Parts: sequence; C-alpha cells; structure tokens
Amino acid sequence: QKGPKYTPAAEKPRGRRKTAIGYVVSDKMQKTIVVELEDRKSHPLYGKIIRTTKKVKAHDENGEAGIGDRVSLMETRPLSATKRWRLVEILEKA
Amino acid sequence: MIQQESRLKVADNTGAKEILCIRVLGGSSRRYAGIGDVIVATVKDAIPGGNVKRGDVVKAVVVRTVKERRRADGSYIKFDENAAVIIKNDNDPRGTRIFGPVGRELREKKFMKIVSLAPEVL
Amino acid sequence: ANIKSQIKRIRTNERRRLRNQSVKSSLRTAIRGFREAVDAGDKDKASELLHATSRKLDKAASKGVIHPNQAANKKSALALALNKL
Amino acid sequence: AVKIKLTRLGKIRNPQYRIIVADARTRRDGRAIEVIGRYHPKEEPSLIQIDSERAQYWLGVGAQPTEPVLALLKITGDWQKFKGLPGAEGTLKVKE
RNA sequence: UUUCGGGGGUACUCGAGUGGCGAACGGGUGAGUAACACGUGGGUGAUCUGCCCUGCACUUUGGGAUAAGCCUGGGAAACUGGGUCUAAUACCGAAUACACCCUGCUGGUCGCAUGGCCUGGUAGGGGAAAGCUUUUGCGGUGUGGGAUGGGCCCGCGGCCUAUCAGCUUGUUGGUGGGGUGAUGGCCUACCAAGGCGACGACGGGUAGCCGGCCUGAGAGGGUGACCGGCCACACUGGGACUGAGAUACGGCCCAGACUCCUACGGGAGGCAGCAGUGGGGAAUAUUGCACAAUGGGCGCAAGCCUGAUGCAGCGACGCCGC
Ligand SMILES: [Mg+2]
Ligand SMILES: [Mg+2]
Ligand SMILES: [Mg+2]
Ligand SMILES: [Mg+2]
Ligand SMILES: [Mg+2]
Ligand SMILES: [Mg+2]
Ligand SMILES: [Mg+2]
Ligand SMILES: [Mg+2]
Ligand SMILES: [Mg+2]
Ligand SMILES: [Mg+2]
Ligand SMILES: [Mg+2]
Ligand SMILES: [Mg+2]
Ligand SMILES: [Mg+2]
Ligand SMILES: [Mg+2]
Ligand SMILES: [Mg+2]
Ligand SMILES: [Mg+2]
Ligand SMILES: [Mg+2]
Ligand SMILES: [Mg+2]
Ligand SMILES: [Mg+2]
Ligand SMILES: [Mg+2]
Ligand SMILES: [Mg+2]
Ligand SMILES: [Mg+2]
Ligand SMILES: [Mg+2]
Ligand SMILES: [Mg+2]
Ligand SMILES: [Mg+2]
Ligand SMILES: [Mg+2]
Ligand SMILES: [Mg+2]
Ligand SMILES: [Mg+2]
Ligand SMILES: [Mg+2]
Ligand SMILES: [Mg+2]
Ligand SMILES: [Mg+2]
Ligand SMILES: [Mg+2]
Ligand SMILES: [Mg+2]
Ligand SMILES: [Mg+2]
Ligand SMILES: [Mg+2]
Ligand SMILES: [Mg+2]
Ligand SMILES: [Mg+2]
Ligand SMILES: [Mg+2]
Ligand SMILES: [Mg+2]
Ligand SMILES: [Mg+2]
Ligand SMILES: [Mg+2]
Ligand SMILES: [Mg+2]
Ligand SMILES: [Mg+2]
Ligand SMILES: [Mg+2]
Ligand SMILES: [Mg+2]
Ligand SMILES: [Mg+2]
Ligand SMILES: [Mg+2]
Ligand SMILES: [Mg+2]
Ligand SMILES: [Mg+2]
Ligand SMILES: [Mg+2]
Ligand SMILES: [Mg+2]
Ligand SMILES: [Mg+2]
Ligand SMILES: [Mg+2]
Ligand SMILES: [Mg+2]
Ligand SMILES: [Mg+2]
Ligand SMILES: [Mg+2]
Ligand SMILES: [Mg+2]
Repeated sequence: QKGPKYTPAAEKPRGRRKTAIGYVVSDKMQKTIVVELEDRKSHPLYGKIIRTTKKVKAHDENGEAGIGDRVSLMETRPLSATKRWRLVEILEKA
Repeated sequence: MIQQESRLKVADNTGAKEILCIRVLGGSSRRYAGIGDVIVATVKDAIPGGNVKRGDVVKAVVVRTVKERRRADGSYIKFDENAAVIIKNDNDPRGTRIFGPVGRELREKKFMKIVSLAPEVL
Repeated sequence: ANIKSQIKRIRTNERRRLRNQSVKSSLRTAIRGFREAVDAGDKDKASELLHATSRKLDKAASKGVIHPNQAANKKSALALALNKL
Repeated sequence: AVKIKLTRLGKIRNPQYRIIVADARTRRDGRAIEVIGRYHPKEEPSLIQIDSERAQYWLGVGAQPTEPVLALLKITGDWQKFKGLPGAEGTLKVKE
C-alpha cells in the first residue's frame, strides 16, 4: 500500500461578486473616479419610499471617464483605503 | 543643608510631591539642617487624591541631601536631590512606602520605621 | 509559571526560540548577501549566490520555520530581480 | 476532525444531548452544522432517534463518533448497516 | 543473600531527567468598542490546515554531543556556576525523487480581467521520511478529489446631538521596491493635489450586537433576564517566541500600584474558574458527592484526568400540582 504524493483539498470555481451601476461626478484625479449609486427602499417604520444615494470610488486604468457619465462596476480586492472596486466598461459618454 | 525657603523633594506616598521648608529646628539660631534633622515644611503641590492638601503645616525629616556630610569613617554623602520624609508627632511617617534610598544616620537618630521599610539602606 | 508542565514548556519554548532564531538569522544573512550582490550589480556570482539562497530557503521552508509559499514568493522575486538586472 | 457531539440544552435536573456533526475542538454546546438526533436519558425508556441516511453520509465522508455515540447508533442499527457484518437489525422497544 | 547495616539481577513497578502529545480544549465577565463589531446573502482564478477515513512511491547511510548521575562553590531561601560522564523515535550531513516547487520558448476551452482550466508542451534549476509492536496494528514526507476549520472585501440595515460646519497630510491617487498564507499606503521612495463634506463629514454623550422577552389587534414602543450564534478582555499599558492554528485568562518579557516571605544578600503573585471571606448594597446560595450517563484530552487497548457535566444542600423569587 504505497503511492505518490497527491492528497489535495477541495475545488472551488469562481462565482459572483456584486455588480452595480451609477453616475460618476468627480474626475479631478487620474486613473480613479467616484461613482454615486441609486438605492430605493421603503422606510421600515413609515413605509414611505425614500430615495438615498451613496458615493463609491472605483479604479480605472486610463482615466477614460468624464463628468456626468454612467458606468458599470465590479467588486475587487482592496487597492487602497476607501476603494474596493474596479470599472467594468463605459457604455455612454456625455 | 536645608534652610529657610528651601525647595525640596518628597520621598513619600502620602500624596505630596513638593514641599517648601518652613524652619529648621533644633535650637536657637538654628542655621543648617543635616541628614536626620527634624524640620517643619509646607506643601506646595500634592496628588489630587492625596492624604494631605497643599498649604498644610507639617513636620518633616530630611533624608536626601546634595551637600557632603561626613561619617565616622570619613564617608561623605553626595546625593542628587534634596528630599524629606513627612513625619508626625510620634516620630513616625505619614506614608506607608518610600521612594529612593536613605542614609545610615536615620538609624542612629532612632527613626526605625523608615530605615526598616526603605528598599535599601546606604 | 505555577505548573510543572507549564515551566517545562517554558524551557522548551526558550530552546525552540534559540534554534529558530539562529535559523532565521542565517536565512536573513543569505538574503542580505543577495541584496548586496544585486546592489553591486554582478551577474555570475549573483547567479551562484541565488542558487545557494534558493537551496537554503527551500530547506528552511521544508523544515517549517517559514511558509513554503512565502519562500517560493521570495525566491521568485529573487529570480525576477536577477532577470531584470 | 469533525466528531459527533451531544450538545447540552435545557435546565439542570434534566440533561440534554443533541447528536450533532461538528468540529471537535469547539465548545460542548458550540457551533452546530447539522442536527441529526437527540439524546436524553432521564425518561424511563430513553428513546433514541437517528436519521439513518445523514448518519451514513457523515460516517462515509469521515465523521468519527465517540464510543458512546458508536454504541448508541449500534443499538439503533446504523453501525450494523454500515459495517454489513450482521445486517440491519431492529430491536428498539417502542413506548407503551 | 545477609551481620537485618544492607549487597546483586527482575521489569511487574517507578521518584526524578531527557523526548512527544495535550496545553489556543472545556469554564468566566461585559470595561473599551458606532466598527464588516453583529444577522442575513453569496465569494475565494487569492489561503492554509496536525490528530480521522480512504484510491495510489519509498523509509539507505555516517557522525558528534547533552540532560540524568558523580565532585565542588555561592546562598536562609528561590536559583546558579565550574569540572567528569551517558543513551535515545533528541541532533545534523549525504544517496534517490523525476509524478511537485521556480524561470525562458510554443496550443485548445472559459470569459468575470489579470489570466484560470485542459496536472497544456517546452529547456534549465531546486526540493522528505523513523521506526515501534508481533496485534482488531499504528507511523514519515506531498497534494488531482471531499468535509470541517479559518482570513479577507463588499451592496443593505440598525442611538441622541449643529447650544458640534468644515475635516485630513501617508491624507488622497499613480508608478517602482519591501511586506504578508493571500491583494492592498500593510511599510518606503518618487510624481500630482486634492478626497471626504448640508441625500448631515469631522466633533460631543451613551451602549456589546443578534435569534429572542414584555406590552400593544396591528403598526409601534420598551428591552438584551436564561439559553444559544458571534464580538472584545483577563490587575493597568505595551511587545514578541512557539505552533496547522494566540486578546495566548491559570504561557513569556518589561514598566507601574497592591500584597506576601527574608536569616536584609533577594525573591513570589494576579478567583471577571467552582465554592468561600472583607467592603458597597435591598439582596441574591454550599469552603457538598461522583466520573453512573454524555461531550473533551491522552494512549493499539486496558486505563487515566476533566468544579464541562450529572446530582444533592440553602432561599415562598418566579411558570405548575397538592
Ligand atoms: Mg489522496
Ligand atoms: Mg485530497
Ligand atoms: Mg543573526
Ligand atoms: Mg536580522
Ligand atoms: Mg512551522
Ligand atoms: Mg510575494
Ligand atoms: Mg511580482
Ligand atoms: Mg469552548
Ligand atoms: Mg432501555
Ligand atoms: Mg469509554
Ligand atoms: Mg517511569
Ligand atoms: Mg497540539
Ligand atoms: Mg497552552
Ligand atoms: Mg485555551
Ligand atoms: Mg455567567
Ligand atoms: Mg459578571
Ligand atoms: Mg464591552
Ligand atoms: Mg465610530
Ligand atoms: Mg495539530
Ligand atoms: Mg536513512
Ligand atoms: Mg550528561
Ligand atoms: Mg551508540
Ligand atoms: Mg542525504
Ligand atoms: Mg537524487
Ligand atoms: Mg533534473
Ligand atoms: Mg501528462
Ligand atoms: Mg529521524
Ligand atoms: Mg504513537
Ligand atoms: Mg458578502
Ligand atoms: Mg448589513
Ligand atoms: Mg506598490
Ligand atoms: Mg500585483
Ligand atoms: Mg495598504
Ligand atoms: Mg512606495
Ligand atoms: Mg426581530
Ligand atoms: Mg397595537
Ligand atoms: Mg403602538
Ligand atoms: Mg437589542
Ligand atoms: Mg451557547
Ligand atoms: Mg462568522
Ligand atoms: Mg489586557
Ligand atoms: Mg489588553
Ligand atoms: Mg494577551
Ligand atoms: Mg487561569
Ligand atoms: Mg488562573
Ligand atoms: Mg486578575
Ligand atoms: Mg468560580
Ligand atoms: Mg455588602
Ligand atoms: Mg434569593
Ligand atoms: Mg467520558
Ligand atoms: Mg477491549
Ligand atoms: Mg491525575
Ligand atoms: Mg482523577
Ligand atoms: Mg446541579
Ligand atoms: Mg423571601
Ligand atoms: Mg423564610
Ligand atoms: Mg401548588
């Protein structure tokens, strides 16, 4: 009862990381853009619909995004403080 | 070498840090104070939770002096800062634990509690 | 330190500390030699010193003092620095 | 090494035990992966129940039971079915 | 054997000493913490994992020393030094590895992008073991497959307060290096000036979070007893070694306060573990019995340990029967 040296762990594919779409408002850096996401929820107590927005900054490699454009985003590994995202693609330009 | 208006360290845990000498005791026209001389000193500042508040008039005995004081074998004492120990009428300290060393003269001056309780006698 | 087993493991940990500190210092000296060589800018002597450093890192990693993946990462960085310089 | 534990619940004058597959080093009442049976000996017959399919799956994947768990699942017949030496025997006495 | 002072073997047995394994298990408290700290939801082409089971190679060889013991010194003590000397599953080389770990040259699939997978192919370099028992046999090195365990990032959520309007300088972003199991201002250097901010930032006070409990038809309000899922801490503040795995409670080191022993030369401590005492209070128990059952650790088993746990004692404090 002998044999070579292969007794591994378990496999795992790569699955889903959360996707979102928002508006870019500031491009005064290079190779980074800040994006505002739109979120709609009903208030837990009142039940009335409230519109709230948050700003999230992503990573771009060329600084191809101008002011007032909408883009798609994907989650990534942390790259610095307060940014954890990359850019998917620019669909429209204004 | 402690005089009037002399500015001293406290080597006690009574709650006082700094004392000002009031008089040097021992006799008429008493002029200097040496190791093992009971004096009277006033408290300038104190620990907020200390036992004694600033402004009190308390009897004290000096233990650490900067000036040389000879012993019977010619032994001269130079310390680094003038310090005293707060004492009461019963020739006993007001504190319970002592900072820094002490000289042998206290033993001959009958102050037994201090010399016994000090971390090392020198 | 109140249990005989506890003080026994204190002594054991002390001697393990000495042994592992010696091994770690030896590997650190090898890495220092590589860094000095690459700063000077040699090619051949840097190559044999890289072979020696890779040997010693691989033995240390197989001995468990350093993690095998970290040893591999260090050695791959060594090879990449040699290639670029 | 995941082992078959018996998690304590309830109050003092009646002990509780839950046949749960989980990691060994955790607390006696620690994290529970799946609940498969429950154990309580205070009652007169001390009826015992184990989900045979999940118990067999866990034994196959490599959960190591403690000796009391092994004995109890032998009373149930899970050990007999798993090893296959005698077969699958049912002798457990039902409540009156 | 004996003179009853004791002298030899025995391994049944064993003080102490080496060497492993456990020791991060199990138990406790809610000071700090407005945070991916908590619940839910996925994740890892970016990790590792001893003891368990299971398909599949091998386990050749050489060397030296130390504890223990003996002699001796300091010293009340803890503890230590000097000399002699011993064996090992304690220690270190070397022989294979060609299936892995790295670097340079050449294809197909997938997209979610580096690139991953098809152990892609290719040339060069590198990589480990220890045996015991003769019996329901366990060990050593590696990772194609599974499972547990982790670490990390995020959409969302959940106190009050402008009688708190600007905050920040590794701060923000890029590149190059080091760093870590893993990407990353995690750390460094060089470039540019901004990011966060009235859809309440930064400040101030309070507080462990959640499944739950009470009340209310509901909405909602109050709350975190017990149990259970995490979080954080171990007299106060820090730091690091070991290990597959550390806030390391009864591990280590240092600085503080308190207590204790002393032959004054110096040392020992951390009940918020189970009981118990002093103080505060309105007040909250017994310095109790066991491994019988079950979980946990060791060992081939027998067997050993476990204030985890089962039980008993006190108290009309509560749901319940007499
Ligand atoms: Mg295998
Ligand atoms: Mg495997
Ligand atoms: Mg060194
Ligand atoms: Mg160094
Ligand atoms: Mg290791
Ligand atoms: Mg690396
Ligand atoms: Mg690189
Ligand atoms: Mg536990
Ligand atoms: Mg029965
Ligand atoms: Mg048993
Ligand atoms: Mg023995
Ligand atoms: Mg271990
Ligand atoms: Mg431990
Ligand atoms: Mg522990
Ligand atoms: Mg409690
Ligand atoms: Mg408490
Ligand atoms: Mg807290
Ligand atoms: Mg906060
Ligand atoms: Mg282990
Ligand atoms: Mg050999
Ligand atoms: Mg020896
Ligand atoms: Mg020999
Ligand atoms: Mg060899
Ligand atoms: Mg070979
Ligand atoms: Mg070759
Ligand atoms: Mg092939
Ligand atoms: Mg060996
Ligand atoms: Mg063994
Ligand atoms: Mg998530
Ligand atoms: Mg949430
Ligand atoms: Mg960088
Ligand atoms: Mg990179
Ligand atoms: Mg960083
Ligand atoms: Mg830099
Ligand atoms: Mg709820
Ligand atoms: Mg209502
Ligand atoms: Mg209401
Ligand atoms: Mg709550
Ligand atoms: Mg619980
Ligand atoms: Mg969790
Ligand atoms: Mg602490
Ligand atoms: Mg702390
Ligand atoms: Mg700690
Ligand atoms: Mg403890
Ligand atoms: Mg303790
Ligand atoms: Mg304590
Ligand atoms: Mg207790
Ligand atoms: Mg009281
Ligand atoms: Mg009561
Ligand atoms: Mg047991
Ligand atoms: Mg037997
Ligand atoms: Mg015992
Ligand atoms: Mg016992
Ligand atoms: Mg009880
Ligand atoms: Mg009453
Ligand atoms: Mg009564
Ligand atoms: Mg009644």
